[PDB]
Amino acid sequence: NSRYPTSII
Amino acid sequence: GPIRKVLLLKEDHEGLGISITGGKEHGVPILISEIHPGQPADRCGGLHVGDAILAVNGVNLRDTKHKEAVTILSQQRGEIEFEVVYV
Repeated sequence: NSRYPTSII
Repeated sequence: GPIRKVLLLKEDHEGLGISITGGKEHGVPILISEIHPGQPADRCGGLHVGDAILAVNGVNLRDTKHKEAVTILSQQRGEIEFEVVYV
């Protein structure tokens, strides 16, 4: 997992 | 690094072609964590993994929460100007 949330956009 | 202005051209059936992470609630800028091959950000040539997105089309993203940034970024259409910096 990424250190913090990730969004694909 | 130096602050850069970068132009991206997106068609209406496409997304930006990036993954972003971070946000104000995490005390981290909106950061590009992925540039997806062949999609608009890759094609524009000037956006890279590790870039912080400071603004898009004049909208400051320095103090935006993660989901605020997603909404703002996904709203943009056509010829889209980014202000970015690699730290």
